[PDB]
Amino acid sequence: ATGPRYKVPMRRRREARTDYHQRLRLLKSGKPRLVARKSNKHVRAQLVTLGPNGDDTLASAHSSDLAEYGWEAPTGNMPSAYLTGLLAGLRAQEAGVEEAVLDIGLNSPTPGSKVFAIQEGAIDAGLDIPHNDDVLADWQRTRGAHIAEYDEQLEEPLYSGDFDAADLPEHFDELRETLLDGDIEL
Amino acid sequence: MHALVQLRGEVNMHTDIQDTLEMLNIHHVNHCTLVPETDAYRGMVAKVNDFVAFGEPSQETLETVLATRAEPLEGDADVDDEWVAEHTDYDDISGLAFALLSEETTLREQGLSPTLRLHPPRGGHDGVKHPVKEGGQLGKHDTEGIDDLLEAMR
Amino acid sequence: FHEMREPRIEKVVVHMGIGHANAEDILGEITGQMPVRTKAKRTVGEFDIREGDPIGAKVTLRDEMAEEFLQTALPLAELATSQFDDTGNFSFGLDVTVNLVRPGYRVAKRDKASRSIPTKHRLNPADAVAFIESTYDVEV
Amino acid sequence: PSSNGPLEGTRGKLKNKPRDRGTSPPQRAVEEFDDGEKVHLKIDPSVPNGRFHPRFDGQTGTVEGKQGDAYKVDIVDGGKEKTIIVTAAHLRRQE
Amino acid sequence: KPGAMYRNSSKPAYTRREYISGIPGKKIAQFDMGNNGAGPTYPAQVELVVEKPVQIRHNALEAARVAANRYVQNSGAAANYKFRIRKFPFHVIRENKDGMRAPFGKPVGTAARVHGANHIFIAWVNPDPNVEEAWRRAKMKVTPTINIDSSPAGNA
RNA sequence: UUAGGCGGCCACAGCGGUGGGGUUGCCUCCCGUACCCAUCCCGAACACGGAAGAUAAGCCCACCAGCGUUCCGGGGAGUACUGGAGUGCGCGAGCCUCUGGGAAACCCGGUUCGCCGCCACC
RNA sequence: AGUGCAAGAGCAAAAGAUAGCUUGACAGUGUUCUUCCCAACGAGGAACGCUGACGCGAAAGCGUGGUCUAGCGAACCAAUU
RNA sequence: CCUGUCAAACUCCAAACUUACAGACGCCGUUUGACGCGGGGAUUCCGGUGCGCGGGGUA
Ligand SMILES: [Cl-]
Ligand SMILES: [Cl-]
Ligand SMILES: [Mg+2]
Ligand SMILES: [Mg+2]
Ligand SMILES: [Mg+2]
Ligand SMILES: [Mg+2]
Ligand SMILES: [Mg+2]
Ligand SMILES: [Mg+2]
Ligand SMILES: [Mg+2]
Ligand SMILES: [Mg+2]
Ligand SMILES: [Mg+2]
Ligand code: NA
Ligand code: NA
Ligand code: NA
Ligand code: NA
Ligand code: NA
Ligand code: NA
Repeated sequence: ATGPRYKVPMRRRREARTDYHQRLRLLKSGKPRLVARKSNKHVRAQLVTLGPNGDDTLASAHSSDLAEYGWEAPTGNMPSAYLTGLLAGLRAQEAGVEEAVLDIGLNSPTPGSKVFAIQEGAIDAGLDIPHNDDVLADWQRTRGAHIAEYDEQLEEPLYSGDFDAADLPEHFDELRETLLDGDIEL
Repeated sequence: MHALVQLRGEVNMHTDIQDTLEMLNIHHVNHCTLVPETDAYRGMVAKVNDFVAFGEPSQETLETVLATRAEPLEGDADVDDEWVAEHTDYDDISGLAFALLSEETTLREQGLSPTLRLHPPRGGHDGVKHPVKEGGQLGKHDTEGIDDLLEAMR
Repeated sequence: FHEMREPRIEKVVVHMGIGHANAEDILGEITGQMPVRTKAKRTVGEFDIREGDPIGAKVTLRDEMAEEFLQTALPLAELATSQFDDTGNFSFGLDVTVNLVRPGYRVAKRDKASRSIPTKHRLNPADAVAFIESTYDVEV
Repeated sequence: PSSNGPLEGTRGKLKNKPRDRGTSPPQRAVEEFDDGEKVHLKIDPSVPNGRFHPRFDGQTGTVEGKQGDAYKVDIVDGGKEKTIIVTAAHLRRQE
Repeated sequence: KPGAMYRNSSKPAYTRREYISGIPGKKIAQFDMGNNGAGPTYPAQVELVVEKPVQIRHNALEAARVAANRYVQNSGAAANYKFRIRKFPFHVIRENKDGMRAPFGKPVGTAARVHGANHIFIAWVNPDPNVEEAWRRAKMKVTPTINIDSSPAGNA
């Protein structure tokens, strides 16, 4: 920028999207990465492998195409994340993928976070992934209990129209249950 | 195809230059060899450029020299039309000459020694301390230029 | 266009740059939340050679905590103009600084795909005076 | 030389041009080679580990097995056969 | 000491003051002479061109310059002309003043390296070339043979 | 790819600037703290929960060359330097010829305001 | 800028700073390079492994002292485990 | 802004050239056995000169 001697960062570093130091440590395993990403409204999970001209995504799942299986709830929450992880995990298994390492990009390793939920899902789908059980949420929160109880302090629906008034961690079970047998794209 | 004639001795000449002449089958002063005009061969003659005389000879001249100084891979045998015919693919010296010039074959391929051991130039040459452009006898020559040298060393 | 272009107060930093404290107490009551130590850098003649060393405190207030404070701070100040930032900030007073900016600031404060706010979208000294002046007082 | 350490006279070869300065791309530090492949040896100034003795910068050896994540490359120094322990970060496929 | 000892450019460039100390000051008084307030807005421009690469000790530079400018007072102390010596003595020179043991010499002076065909002096005059004479005297005190060259001046 | 995620090359992609775009796939800003989690003080950030509002930031799309960069034409320049050769020149420093290579600065005019891969997606 | 100390080199979501925690400055045994280009030669040094035991981290992983190149010592004898 | 100069321990640049590996031609080797391996015996470790590039030195 300033002159011939100036040093311009790698594009993905400028864009503040890729942590190259963590990337390298990740690639060390030689295993596929379970890319866990979030959006204000959605949660994505991809199983990426290394390629000659860039990464190769072998299996993925987005919180949006969750409805495609009977999801009638918001998609930016814990239960959402887990399921998206399980969905991607299953597709992953179908693709012949057996193991992977969790890549949470620029997110924080906070306990009970959604990326770990995504990791829990992928693991349950059958994917073998290096993890630590007590850094994950306590199932109930994954089910979405923390939100149901939050609506108990109602007075005004937590969900604008949406579905239900007191919400449903049960809807969660119905879905997980669904994903664990048959159905298309899995 | 160019005619190569060593005009300068081995004493004091770089070894990598002397080895090149040897890879081109010339191991003595006044010895001549025919070399295809290829990238590989071009580089070699360029490196030998200061101790040699080279250039494309005329059909006639090559014939004169082939007849006069060509030899079998082994032996005294004169390489005359009959020899050429009874030993090569061609029917006579002219046929062989043309093939060499058009770089279709080589002296070895036709059972001939790769070296035409010429005679010193009758009348003497233009000197081995300067190139042609300066009145000397070193370097690339004219077809008329080479012919004179080759004919004087017939 | 507007609504997302109109200024707002983002944190008000009240700090007492002492030279070695008991002062926190008043900051806590003047603001409403715990103060933070102020270590210093470099060794210097004001018998301030200690690198890591309490030498003052500060308090960053946000939202209501910031307004409810300025609703008494500002009144205790007169100044304006020249004493304003090139980014639409201003400090008066024990110091009390007011950082001002527009709606899309998080873009430059978050971790992922963060980015610097464009000069156009920055807050000018003038555009600042207006906002505040338009909130219980007068400029210059 | 006034000294005889490994980095003697390596001011040039172990320095980066101002623009190639900074952490290197991970792609090439994870590259995988097969036994028999020909690889060019060249230390990446930005990468600290997995290096080899600077005298070999420029060599082109033959990968022949590995040790840990490092590779074992066979080269010929002058007329002597040698084995170099080096990481992908400092290797490149020939051709 | 004779120029014979330093006029040749056969030694390495030796000018890094960060590794050399005790360098004698230069005897060259000025580099811009005449009306330096004015810019080259003159009709005629003559130059003194060195004809061989050599090393010119600051000694010779000063003597050469003085001898020329001191003479350019055929035009007067505040005359209308500007004189410029474009080279500076960057090359530090030594002398081994024990015999050939530990002979790296000690700094004794500086010199300027000039390559054949460069102009060491440039004067600017109105049609009044007394300067051509000022130079006959200047190349008199520097080692090489020289060429007095005129550039803007078709007023022959 | 009517806005996405992971990347490769790592400025041809930087710096600066103009114009355009969203009842929705969307991304954001945004709204909000019961929870998981969090600030040596602040739900600012991090984390979690969520859509009343917006396209003003970001982002995506189209474009501008003033600076920086990449490559090209013409000029500089077959100049500077240089591998090989010489009973060529020069008091010498050094130069010249033949042969094989061959630059940098700078000027003028073009180019460049990224390219490409995998996945997902009215 | 800083990174203990020459000089040169390396480093920015770090190899620097702050905080916290920790003792891998660990035992055993090797491969290789260096010492000694080429090309034989010891001590010493380094790189990279493995076996065992550990530290930290969600994890990939990192830790075979200090970002790299100086900071070193045979046989005999003694003391020590 | 304009204007005057430099670098063995400067570099936004940058040769000729030297150099690792591979293919091609050449030359060479398969009764003259190359490349290489193992063993016996040495001599040698005062060198000099020309040319090119040097560093020191008035030389
Ligand atoms: Cl994310
Ligand atoms: Cl090595
Ligand atoms: Mg015979
Ligand atoms: Mg006679
Ligand atoms: Mg004669
Ligand atoms: Mg060097
Ligand atoms: Mg807009
Ligand atoms: Mg280390
Ligand atoms: Mg003893
Ligand atoms: Mg003892
Ligand atoms: Mg060399
Ligand atoms: Na780098
Ligand atoms: Na003495
Ligand atoms: Na003279
Ligand atoms: Na403290
Ligand atoms: Na926008
Ligand atoms: Na050793």
